[PDB]
Amino acid sequence: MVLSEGEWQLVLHVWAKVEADVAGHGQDILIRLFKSHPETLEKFDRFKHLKTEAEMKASEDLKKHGVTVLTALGAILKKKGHHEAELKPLAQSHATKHKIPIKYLEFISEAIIHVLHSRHPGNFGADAQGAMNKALELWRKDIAAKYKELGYQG
Ligand code: HEM
Repeated sequence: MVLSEGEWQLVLHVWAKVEADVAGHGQDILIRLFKSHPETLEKFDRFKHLKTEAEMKASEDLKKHGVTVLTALGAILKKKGHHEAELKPLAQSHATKHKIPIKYLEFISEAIIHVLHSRHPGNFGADAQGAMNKALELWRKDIAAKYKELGYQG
């Protein structure tokens, strides 16, 4: 799979809006992930004690991590598919240290799409959402291939 330049433009256009408030978007996305698929929170020993959305919103540490997550993803998206170097450390830690199955990367992709759809309707219409999904599917495809090379393919 390969995105067209037009599709990358739709992806980077909405991401530029996300970048106006990376911490806010990171919070919304991680919270949406934990609420929609609670089992994913169990993978974070650092955050699994958080019981409610209120506690999650109040956690400065979770906000910091959300910034770290979206900044790493933004760097990958900005490579427009040429993300082999960026994917290596991410795939290694998530496959070997954190043990995050592809299914959970699908769940966070769903959360990212939900939050962008909610916050940026004008810049996240059907075509833009389709382009973002394509970019995230490409990332997941390549991450899954790297997982397999690393001995996890989970
Ligand atoms: C858009 C997808 C994601 C990105 C870009 C991402 C990025 C990162 C980054 C940059 C770090 C810090 C450095 C590292 O350990 O590699 C990290 C740590 C971690 N990630 Fe992810 N991650 C993603 C999805 C997930 C998901 C879905 C889970 C769990 C279901 C997960 C669980 C973890 C855990 C447990 C850590 C360590 C947290 C800590 O204790 O500090 N990640 N992630």
